[PDB]
Amino acid sequence: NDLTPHFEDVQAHYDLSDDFFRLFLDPTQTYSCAHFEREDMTLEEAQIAKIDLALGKLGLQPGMTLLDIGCGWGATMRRAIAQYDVNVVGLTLSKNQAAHVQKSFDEMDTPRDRRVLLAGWEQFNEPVDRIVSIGAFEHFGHDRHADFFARAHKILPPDGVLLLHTITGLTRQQMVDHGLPLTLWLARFLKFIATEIFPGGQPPTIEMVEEQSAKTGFTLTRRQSLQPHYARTLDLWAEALQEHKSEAIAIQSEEVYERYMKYLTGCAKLFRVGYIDVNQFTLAK
Ligand SMILES: Nc1ncnc2c1ncn2[C@@H]1O[C@H](CSCC[C@H](N)C(=O)O)[C@@H](O)[C@H]1O
Ligand SMILES: CCCCCCCCCCCCCCCC[N+](C)(C)C
Repeated sequence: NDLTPHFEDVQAHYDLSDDFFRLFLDPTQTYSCAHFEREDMTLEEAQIAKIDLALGKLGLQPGMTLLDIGCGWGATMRRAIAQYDVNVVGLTLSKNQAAHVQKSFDEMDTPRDRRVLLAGWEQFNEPVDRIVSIGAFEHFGHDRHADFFARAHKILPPDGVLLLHTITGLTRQQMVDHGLPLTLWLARFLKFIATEIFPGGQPPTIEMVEEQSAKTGFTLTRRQSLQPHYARTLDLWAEALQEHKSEAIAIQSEEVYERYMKYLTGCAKLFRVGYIDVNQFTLAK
């Protein structure tokens, strides 16, 4: 009981319009920090790289069941099937993403089991072999971190692994350590994000993830930062949207166009300056 998913807040963003998101996301519609392993790698190649990077840390074996909490448009799961031959289960609070993932699953010609549920992790209690979550944690809310890890720990096998990929904000002290000032623009931009882009969005700090996951019984076998990659990922998304300005205005409006350009370019500065980080936490039971 209780802890019912924050559908409205999350949907206010991801259910805007698939057509709109298609204007700037790479073809796989991955919506999270990419990983440019080769300097001249395209956004799609870098997104696939980030996918494989996360998946390869799980120790996936044929026949296992992989749970993707906050699966987005399903590229990660579809890639997990082809590259690791595992069955997949995806959770998302986005109606458009659920419909899209389902459709894409139907069009796949694989024997592996695959389904997507319009539900939060808080509503999922099925046993699974491994868990991947990329860019979803930031939406969970600090007040639910503890319960999140408890559930992940509960549904994973005794030697299960959780790959938690999430944006992390520097503590106030870390910012001071890095000589990053608390400017009016920063506070203003953050309020903007929370008000017009990601309501309910509360990125954790690094220590929050470590401490909370440790309390549950997870061991952090590795934390890997992709900070420099997000600024670039963000620039590419911003540029694509800008290249589709007229299409964006047609599908939505100039207001929405400008809102997203403001959000995309603004965040690119956050990572570029270093106010925000993005990390992959390999958590083992
Ligand atoms: N409590 C919750 N339970 C399950 N999914 C959640 C959630 N809060 C947010 N999400 C999901 O997390 C995703 C954030 S967007 C990231 C999508 C995908 N993992 C990718 O990397 O491209 C959305 O699919 C959103 O619906
Ligand atoms: C690309 C998004 C960058 C957000 C940077 C930090 C801004 C302030 C905190 C907002 C928290 C919400 C994060 C939602 C992340 C959603 N996506 C995974 C799809 C990018």
